[PDB]
Amino acid sequence: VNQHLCGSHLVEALYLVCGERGFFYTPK
Amino acid sequence: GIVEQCCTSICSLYQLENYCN
Ligand SMILES: [Cl-]
Ligand SMILES: [Zn+2]
Repeated sequence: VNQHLCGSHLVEALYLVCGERGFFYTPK
Repeated sequence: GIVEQCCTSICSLYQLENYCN
């Protein structure tokens, strides 16, 4: 449970899932 | 948020689509 190490995995998975629609990443 | 929801427990592609634009 390191949000920082976890966060970097999440921004990468949101880039694949969201693709073309994009996303906002507020670490919030 | 998503850190809260997706870091303790594993979010699926389905759950993660919720954060898209
Ligand atoms: Cl890690
Ligand atoms: Zn890692």
